[PDB]
Amino acid sequence: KIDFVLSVAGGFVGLGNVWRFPYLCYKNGGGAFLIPYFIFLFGSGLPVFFLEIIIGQYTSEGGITCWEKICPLFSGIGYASVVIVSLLNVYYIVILAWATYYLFQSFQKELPWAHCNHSWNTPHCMEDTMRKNTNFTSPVIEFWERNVLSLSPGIDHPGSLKWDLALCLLLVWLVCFFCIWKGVRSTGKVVYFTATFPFAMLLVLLVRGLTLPGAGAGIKFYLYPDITRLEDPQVWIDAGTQIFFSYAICLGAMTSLGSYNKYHNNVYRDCMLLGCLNSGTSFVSGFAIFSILGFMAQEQGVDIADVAESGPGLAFIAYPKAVTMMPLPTFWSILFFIMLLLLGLDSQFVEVEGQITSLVDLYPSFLRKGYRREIFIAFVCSISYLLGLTMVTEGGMYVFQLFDYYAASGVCLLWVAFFECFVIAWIYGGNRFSEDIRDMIGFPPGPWMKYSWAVITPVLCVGCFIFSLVKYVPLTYNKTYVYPNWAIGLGWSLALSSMLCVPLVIVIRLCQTEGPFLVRVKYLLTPRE
Amino acid sequence: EVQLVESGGGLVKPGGSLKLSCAASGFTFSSYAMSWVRQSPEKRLEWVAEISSGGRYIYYSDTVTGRFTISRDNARNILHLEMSSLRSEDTAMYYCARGEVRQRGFDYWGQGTTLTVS
Amino acid sequence: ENVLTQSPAIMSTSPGEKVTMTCRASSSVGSSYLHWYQQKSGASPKLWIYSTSNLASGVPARFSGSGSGTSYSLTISSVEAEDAATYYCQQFSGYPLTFGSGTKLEM
Ligand SMILES: NCCCS(=O)(=O)O
Ligand SMILES: [Cl-]
Repeated sequence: KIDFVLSVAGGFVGLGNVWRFPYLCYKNGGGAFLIPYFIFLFGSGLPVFFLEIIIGQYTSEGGITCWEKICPLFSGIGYASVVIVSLLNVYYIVILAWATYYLFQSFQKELPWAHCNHSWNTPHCMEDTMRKNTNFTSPVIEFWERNVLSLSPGIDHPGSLKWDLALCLLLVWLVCFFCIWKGVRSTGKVVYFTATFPFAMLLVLLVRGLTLPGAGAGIKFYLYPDITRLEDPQVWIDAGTQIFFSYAICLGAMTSLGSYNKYHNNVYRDCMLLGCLNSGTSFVSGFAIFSILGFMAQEQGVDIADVAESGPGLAFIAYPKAVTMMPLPTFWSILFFIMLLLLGLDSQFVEVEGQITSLVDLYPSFLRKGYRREIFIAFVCSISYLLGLTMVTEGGMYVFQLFDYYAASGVCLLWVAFFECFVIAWIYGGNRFSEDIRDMIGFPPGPWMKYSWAVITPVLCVGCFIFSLVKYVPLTYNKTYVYPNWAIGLGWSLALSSMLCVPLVIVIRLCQTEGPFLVRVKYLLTPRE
Repeated sequence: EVQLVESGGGLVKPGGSLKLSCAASGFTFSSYAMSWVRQSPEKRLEWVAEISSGGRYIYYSDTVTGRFTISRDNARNILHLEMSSLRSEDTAMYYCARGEVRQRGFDYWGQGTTLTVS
Repeated sequence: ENVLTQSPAIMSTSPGEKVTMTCRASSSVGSSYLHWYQQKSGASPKLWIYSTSNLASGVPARFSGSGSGTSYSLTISSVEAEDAATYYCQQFSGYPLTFGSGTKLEM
């Protein structure tokens, strides 16, 4: 029991909670995000997460194979998940590159983001403590934008390719290569440290944040909604796809996570515990972030919505600020970023392993030939690093933001989750699936899961998509910038490169299989034993 | 969920064949797994066979693995147990028992019907 | 087959006394997958206890159960004349399903 609970606590939290959720919540205006978020956590989210584990357990096979047994026509969902994981793994590691750079820069007697005597700083600087007495900029924000990020005036201006962050990406990819090649993962007594350190750090940071002199305004911003004005189309896709990204459902790795488990287990209770713990830790760390932002606003005299960047940088603006104000700042900075790198790697390893297993299962005859595995992992890492280089240029932030919005989140997750629930509920049959679940776990899904698959998840995933297209607004990075049309075309190119895998495989199989049209449709709709 | 009623008990020669029926009422018979449980003259219960709610999954006790075939009629709300070759040890009183939730046991039992061979 | 056996094959009893019965299995089974049934003489069995401690809808509160792993039990806080019946422990963790030998309260 104890070891299982510890594994449950440690294995499923990740950067989706500590980094992604805060900046989406801040970008959509605080508390207005929590309403559509909890409307997607139940009636979708948790019922889809259970369905994902059950599919993997039921097939005893990866993402590519299970849909062959459930519904051959929709086998393309496996390739959709695999390509989503690929586009994710390309960009997800750049966060660890930034974290590693912060870790290296933390090795100083005085943190570089504490004061702006340093060379990279604009003359418009004002030390945060003196700013309360214009264009004044805080040292942390411009450190992030000019030393770490070296942000160029747009995606149209890639500029130079930063050697330091390229070294960081190479370092992290080398770690991943050697770990997955050797099969290294935290399983030993080191688990008691690895799985608990993130929660220790988050509790310490929450204590630091709430004790700040400006926490109350931050929490009031964080929890008081704007129900009458915030309901644009963006917030609804952001909220739903935050659940689906955080749970890593449509990525297909959870099919592997379930297939590895013993079948004779109460998968229902385990899935409800995991999904509630993940959503709870996200919601709890929200307090630390937004209390720190309330302190930043109180200490500078600007509205909370304006204190920090609304893009990916929110965590790397907020936590450095908090760690600047604790005894021996360097110690806690080092601890924070080591914790962040551990929390990131424990996810990166799982995603890479899932991708490698899926791709070798898609072509075992060549990939399974002994050293073929070791060579193939190196190939995948090399290609991923060569793509990641683009997000390391002076214009790299804009490409990273474009990936983070279109490539592995947004409307494509809603596409894949709609088709999963539609297939199982209406094509395969909720009745058949309930009988299968009775066989596996001993009791049927019940009404909440049954109707969540039949009606609620289809309805939500169609409504958010149609609403997005009916009231369409483009991407912006930090709210003053605008992406050019070619960048928005590239974003849709990624999203569609994920989404189209369903129609393409449907038509391919309808054409590749002999017989009359309806005969082929029946042959490919019917399950396999 | 209220009622279950077995039928078809009686006497049949050893090595013969016989088929039992178990009617159901008061619940959606097409959505609950059903089981047959056998009580010997020594009052000892034994399990016979299970059919899942949809009839796709079927399990048999080893002692009848090849002798008995279980089936159901969802439209008629009737459960069937067919015996192809009765051994002398098959005489008992047969109960059909509703068993959808394995974590919740056999919630309901029919009146039961005796079966004998000589 | 995971054979189940109950130790006290038959028990004499009088009103008001405390009474308990034991179930043991050839192989350990999860707590959730073990149940107890009551059969009155000349009548069909009825579910009495499920998931090893949960009480059925018609059972007096004086019944109770506990156990884990390979051995399980139920106990009566204080018997009454209406409790005279045979009780079977039954595992539900894996086929073939098996019922215990059954134990009867004779008075
Ligand atoms: N991509 C699914 C895993 C990312 S995370 O679990 O939020 O850290
Ligand atoms: Cl979340």
